[PDB]
Amino acid sequence: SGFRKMAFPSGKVEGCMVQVTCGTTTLNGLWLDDVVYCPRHVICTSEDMLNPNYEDLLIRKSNHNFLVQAGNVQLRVIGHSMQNCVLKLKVDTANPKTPKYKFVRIQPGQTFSVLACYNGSPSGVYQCAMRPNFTIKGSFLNGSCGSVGFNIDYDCVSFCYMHHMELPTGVHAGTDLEGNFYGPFVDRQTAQAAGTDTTITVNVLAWLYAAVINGDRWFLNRFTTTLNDFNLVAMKYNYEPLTQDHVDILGPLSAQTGIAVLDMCASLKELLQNGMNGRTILGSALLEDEFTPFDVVRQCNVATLQ
Amino acid sequence: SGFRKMAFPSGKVEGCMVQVTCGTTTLNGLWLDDVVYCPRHVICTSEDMLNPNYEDLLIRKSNHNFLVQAGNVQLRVIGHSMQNCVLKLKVDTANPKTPKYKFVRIQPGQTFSVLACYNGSPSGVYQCAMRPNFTIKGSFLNGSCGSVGFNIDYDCVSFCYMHHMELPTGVHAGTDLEGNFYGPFVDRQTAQAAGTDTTITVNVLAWLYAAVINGDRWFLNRFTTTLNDFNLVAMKYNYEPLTQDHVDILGPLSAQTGIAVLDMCASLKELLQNGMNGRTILGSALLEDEFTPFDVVRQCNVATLQ
Ligand code: NA
Repeated sequence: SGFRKMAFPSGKVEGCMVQVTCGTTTLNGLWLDDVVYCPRHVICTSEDMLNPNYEDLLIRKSNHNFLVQAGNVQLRVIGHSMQNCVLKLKVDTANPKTPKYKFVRIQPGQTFSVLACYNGSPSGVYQCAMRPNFTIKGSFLNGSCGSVGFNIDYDCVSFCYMHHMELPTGVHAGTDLEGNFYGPFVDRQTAQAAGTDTTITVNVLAWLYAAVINGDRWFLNRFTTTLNDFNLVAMKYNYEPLTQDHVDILGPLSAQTGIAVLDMCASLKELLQNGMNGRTILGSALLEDEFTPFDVVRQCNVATLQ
Repeated sequence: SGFRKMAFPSGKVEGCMVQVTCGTTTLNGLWLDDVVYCPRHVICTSEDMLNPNYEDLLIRKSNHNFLVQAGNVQLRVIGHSMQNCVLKLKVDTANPKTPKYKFVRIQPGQTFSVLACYNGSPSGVYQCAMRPNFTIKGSFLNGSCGSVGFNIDYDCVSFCYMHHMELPTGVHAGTDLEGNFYGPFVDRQTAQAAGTDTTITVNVLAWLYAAVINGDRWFLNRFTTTLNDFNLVAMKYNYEPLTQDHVDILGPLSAQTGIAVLDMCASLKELLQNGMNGRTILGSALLEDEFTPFDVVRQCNVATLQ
């Protein structure tokens, strides 16, 4: 029993974290086989960051300008190139601790584990969801750039996020490992215009099912609604529309509890309209939206048949 | 910026987790040097669990009754002994991945990372706090026994918790790595109600300081309180007493913000008497008590002088 925000065990990723220094800037990089991946703004001076000509800045650099440290050992850089906002440093040594891995681009609403690093050294691990406005609500200090987000899918590490920036509102922005930003953001010091954030409805419903599986049932009502009526109410509360695909992926949880998805929607509608009665659900006084249906299935052992 | 429940990176502990099987019971063990530590109730049948005499149960066991698997590799058991509620299995091979480590017994209010494991395989990682009633509000399923809690001090893993049991209320209980339970609990199927859980006041104050450092200030007021008048209020709401030692450990945060501890206590007194009136603090609608003063110092970069 119990329900907690849980991250993947981070060991396979820890063995890939290195420190990258260029000039006086130090941040983290990801060493997979004979390539280190890191944010390209490691090459910028303060002046460059106001209006960076990255293509010209990278040409001006030489391999000897990149200091790559893997624990106590310096790795020799023997080539460099750029893919969108990620710098790729070729090193003369392949990482023997490279895990089976893939680079994936996640969708809003999806969750992943963040390995926060400083000075090439892993510091903490926490679960995050990609917000509908493509930001993440993380905890990061200076030196965290290059920290990565990932999921473990069977025997493979699926890297989905590289940290690049904190917006002035205190939320975070980054790229996939092909160097493309999530959201309309750029790696420079300039106005960055995040969309209004919204609540991830399918995840809230998943978490209400987790509550029921754990015996927290007070908020259930016997009513059921239509998908269209639910969406009319929920969008007044800045919730994302619920789609038939969302209904379908909640199916394992509706099966386990015997509570139809549109019956749970009517329970959520009443919570939004009338509030949480001064009560908690799974230890929270607010509706939680950073747990996906699969996060709930895995933590509650829902997928067994007996 | 940001404030998140964060666990330590788990890799140093992942390298120590093994599977231990006795009869048809399988659970997890912790392999350090040439010893594997696990809950002693791995030797019990269903009948035994109702009323075990562990010394007598262990006399009839031989080294060959213990199957220890590290990956797809069996470890030869060459001795077995019991220390309080932990079984120690001597194996013929020292774990080459043993980190620097120590065994510590933590206090209520203290936080630690849990590496939840199944079949000797790490599954997820999360932060939790020891409750004043010596229970932990964890997330554990059948097969999690043997999972461990820990803190890291740069290079040293301080092991503080081994998981043994879920009470019928859904909370968890376990031992330190010397086998002594936290709290009045026993490794037997028998009634064992936990004491009343109370709120960890010093941690709530630390979290209010985290909020101020992150820009949430709406709850600060011009009221003042003595320590005793604060405790007279807090105890009415099942908060632990705040002592002068707690006031001192909040020193770094009262220094960073310029807000005296007793002035923050006056803010807490008003929140307790009146609620938050439709507001949130650091994204929560309740007063959070599972972050220690040092958790706040570390995420909020408080321990620098410039
Ligand atoms: Na309903």
